Amino acid sequence: MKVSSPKIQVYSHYPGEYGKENTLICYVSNFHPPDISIELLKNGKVIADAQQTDLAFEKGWQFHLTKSVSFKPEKSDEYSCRVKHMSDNKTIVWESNM
Amino acid sequence: GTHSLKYVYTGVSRGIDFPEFTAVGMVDDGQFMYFDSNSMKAVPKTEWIRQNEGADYWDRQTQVLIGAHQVFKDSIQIVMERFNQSKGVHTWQNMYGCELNDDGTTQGFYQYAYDGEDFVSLDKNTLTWTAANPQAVITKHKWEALAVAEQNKGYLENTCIEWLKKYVAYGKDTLERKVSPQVSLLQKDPSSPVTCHATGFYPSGVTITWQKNGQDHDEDVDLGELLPNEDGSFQRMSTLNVGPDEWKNNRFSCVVEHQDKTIRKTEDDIITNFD
Amino acid sequence: FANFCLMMI
Repeated sequence: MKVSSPKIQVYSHYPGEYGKENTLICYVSNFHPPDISIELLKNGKVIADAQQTDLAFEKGWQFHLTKSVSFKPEKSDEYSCRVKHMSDNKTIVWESNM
Repeated sequence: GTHSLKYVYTGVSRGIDFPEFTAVGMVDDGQFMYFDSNSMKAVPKTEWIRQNEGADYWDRQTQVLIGAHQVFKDSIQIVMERFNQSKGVHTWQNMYGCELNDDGTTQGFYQYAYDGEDFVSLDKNTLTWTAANPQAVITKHKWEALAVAEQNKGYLENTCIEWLKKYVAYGKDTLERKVSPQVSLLQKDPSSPVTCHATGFYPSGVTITWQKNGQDHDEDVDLGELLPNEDGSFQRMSTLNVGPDEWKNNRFSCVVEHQDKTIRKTEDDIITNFD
Repeated sequence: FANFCLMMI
């Protein structure tokens, strides 16, 4: 048995223009074993009503999940995805590219 | 077009957060079915399956997967003992499926893994099971005595394809959809790199390129990975890192190609926050 | 439709 730690990618459906309705997406992939915690955060607080895909895996057997929620990014707000796999605890801040 | 039907089963021993057994079914890698051992019920995940199958279909699928759960419980117990692992969380996986190409030719696969590593794989040409390790060899011999390869080949080449054809007809408009990318040019700062962002497209294949003065430019380019959106569409981006001076002195553009059609963005299109 | 027939390893 070997652990495969998740690749974690945080992005928006559309370009992250301020004041525009959008979708915040955290794609968590390439991980084993399957038990995992994924949470989307606004200013460090868990965002309610986030949607998570059902557990699946690709060729090579590693698992992937997508967590997403509606959001409207503004100047003073920080968004992030916190992933807990095994005993690891990672937080990736959303970069707007804009 | 080519289409595929695939099932992915996940079995876990000793976990809390996840169920003992989870099954997902996909057409063209889009989920249409879910089952787990907590609900003990197979359920629809797309409008096209909902509109075209009902209680009888789902009762039958539920029954098959209750059986799969039972077999997965028994199987994982056996393999753990063979690796001398009586403690801790372990996983047992199965993926199988079929593809139908345009010529009406078909392909199929049937594979199992223990703790995310190959255990046995079907060779449906020789009707044998490839064992990845000594622990799998006992299974290889048992399955070859029980004609498991033959059954699995029968399923893949007949039953699987018959149902795939039905699903493709049910979901034709969705499965054959061609949605063009929405394309933007992004920049955080006038001196910063420029990102060509393409989103909302299906199928997933997209080509993003950069041009300088009407010629392909491959220097200082960083092509991002294909990424899934939340709604079954896809996105991808490429980033050009030349200086604001190189941008000033030349005519750079991004070209996004999808389904034999191209969209071009230039400096006049660049958007930014704060501005 | 899932394969009806499964055998334990």
